[PDB]
Amino acid sequence: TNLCPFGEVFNATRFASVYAWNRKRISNCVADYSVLYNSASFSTFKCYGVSPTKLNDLCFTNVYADSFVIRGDEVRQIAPGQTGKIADYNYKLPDDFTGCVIAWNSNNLDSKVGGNYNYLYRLFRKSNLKPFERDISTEIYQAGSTPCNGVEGFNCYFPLQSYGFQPTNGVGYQPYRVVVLSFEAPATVCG
Amino acid sequence: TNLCPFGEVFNATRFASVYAWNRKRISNCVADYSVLYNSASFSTFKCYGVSPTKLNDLCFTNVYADSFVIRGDEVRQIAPGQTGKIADYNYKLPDDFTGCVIAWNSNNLDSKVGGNYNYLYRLFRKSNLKPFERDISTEIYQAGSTPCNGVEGFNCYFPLQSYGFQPTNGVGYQPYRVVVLSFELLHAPATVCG
Amino acid sequence: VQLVQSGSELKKPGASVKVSCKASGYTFTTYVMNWVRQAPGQGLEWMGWINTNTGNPTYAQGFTGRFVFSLDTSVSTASLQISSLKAEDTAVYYCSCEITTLGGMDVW
Amino acid sequence: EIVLTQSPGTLSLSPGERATLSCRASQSVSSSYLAWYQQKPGQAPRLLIYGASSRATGIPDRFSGSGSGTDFTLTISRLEPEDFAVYYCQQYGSSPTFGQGTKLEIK
Ligand SMILES: *[C@@H]1O[C@H](CO)[C@@H](O)[C@H](O)[C@H]1NC(C)=O
Ligand SMILES: *[C@@H]1O[C@H](CO)[C@@H](O)[C@H](O)[C@H]1NC(C)=O
Repeated sequence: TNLCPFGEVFNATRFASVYAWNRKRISNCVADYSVLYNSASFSTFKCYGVSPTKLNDLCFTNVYADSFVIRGDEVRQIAPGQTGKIADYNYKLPDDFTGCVIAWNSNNLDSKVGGNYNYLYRLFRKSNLKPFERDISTEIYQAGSTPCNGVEGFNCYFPLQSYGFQPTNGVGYQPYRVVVLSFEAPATVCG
Repeated sequence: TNLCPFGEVFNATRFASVYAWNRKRISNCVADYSVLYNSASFSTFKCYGVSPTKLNDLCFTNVYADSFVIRGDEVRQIAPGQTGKIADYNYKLPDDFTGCVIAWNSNNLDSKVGGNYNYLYRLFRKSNLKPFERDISTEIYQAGSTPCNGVEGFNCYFPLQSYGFQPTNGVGYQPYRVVVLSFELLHAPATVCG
Repeated sequence: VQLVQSGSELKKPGASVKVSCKASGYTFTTYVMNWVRQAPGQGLEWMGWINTNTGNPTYAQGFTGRFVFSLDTSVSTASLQISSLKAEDTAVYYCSCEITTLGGMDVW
Repeated sequence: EIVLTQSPGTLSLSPGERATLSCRASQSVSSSYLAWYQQKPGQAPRLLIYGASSRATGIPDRFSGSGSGTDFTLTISRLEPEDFAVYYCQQYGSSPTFGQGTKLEIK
């Protein structure tokens, strides 16, 4: 009857880039969802397959909390049946997704004046990612018939770019902290 | 400082077919959105482009409450950038949608034992709908090079089919009442707040 | 990605010593460099980390007042300076990276 | 969406002089997706600048990019005869969009 450590995921001082996304495992604890929901500090809080106000009265065998930082225009891609560089090459939800996605503007925390190139995304891949796949590979991407062998140049590029987050960026171009709650034997996470 | 007639849309006794959806136009009233979402009576309450709890502290020039009936399987399609027979031929949300989709199961109200065929959807159409397009044309769909002239038969079919809602249908094959709240912008003056 | 440190150091008590930690392969100011200490017959012990952009160091309790993390972004080189060496500071010293809170301590 | 507005529509200068072509974006935009292209009469476009200020290979020093936010400028330090062509600018959100094009002719 211990509480769930959600405050350790959301209120974490620093997050991870979307291509190396984080996954916390939640078990053997109780969670008050509508308290996060009544928080009213988020810009997006959209679930699928269930209701946010009915959440408190449910259980699951396991709950997974996935967190990263993307860009305002790309939050729309963290949803079932979506396309784009983030949805295809970084983080994909299955069509039968039965969870919630949460986001808020984080320009205050995650953008440096000269430029905070700490956050990265995958830009060049040969095929989309499976649902909940994670690709950390930094192998040089081969766009030509001639192979690369870990040497950049023509037809051989680094598959990762950096987000350019400046405080003067456009709102769509600002950094947004995202959290995803997946819902899934006896149950250990209730309310 | 009059309260909005959201009760008149949500608590309406008979809803519409999905191909012929309604647009109650909301104007000049105060809306307590937080009264609606804490209702906990909805199996789907998924906004886009705005936060449900931050909604009380906001204003818009016009609020459009679109409401129709579909199955639970198709509730997923009342979203931006969806495909499927409802999303393509009946009710399409724009990829820049900025409102809320609300849904709840209606198998108690909207299903008769012998079968209730009152509700309908559009099964045949030559191209997808534009965002917020309503198509009420009952014109015989032409499938061949040979025209129809209002006579059913081969390659000439009625564009509309009927939902078969029975209380013993699967939960996905059950009726779900949808209310779609579309929010506009300012520039022009505002009339709906909280 | 590569991390190559400086050579062994013999010093008397009260002396000082500066270890270096060159890197190669990636963008040096993108990621964090942190230090770990392994005394003889003990386990690993986390010392702290320095932000490679802002320069802000963080010292875990016990490594404050005599230890200095520093950088030279002209040569992608992290450094560890210890003032007023004691006999008990005898240990192996590792520099290491942090992809993320996830990829924490991936390269040594 | 993003909409690009080049100015002026027709820029007239003699060989040698310095050319300042303008590209204007309808909203705030990342300097990391903005490219410049050159199109001589009857030829496929040529990539000149990418990102915002980076010369693509094969492009001489006389070309140089700049800008941020909503205004960006292509700059040809010293014009040459083969530089008299139409110049387009690109930006890109979910999908590419181009500008109307600036014609650069002899004065
Ligand atoms: C984060 O910290 C603030 C301030 O203490 C608190 O109000 C908020 O509830 C915290 N969030 C979570 C998820 O615990
Ligand atoms: C519908 O009627 C019930 C019963 O009076 C009421 O509690 C509920 O608030 C009404 N719904 C709306 C949207 O007014």
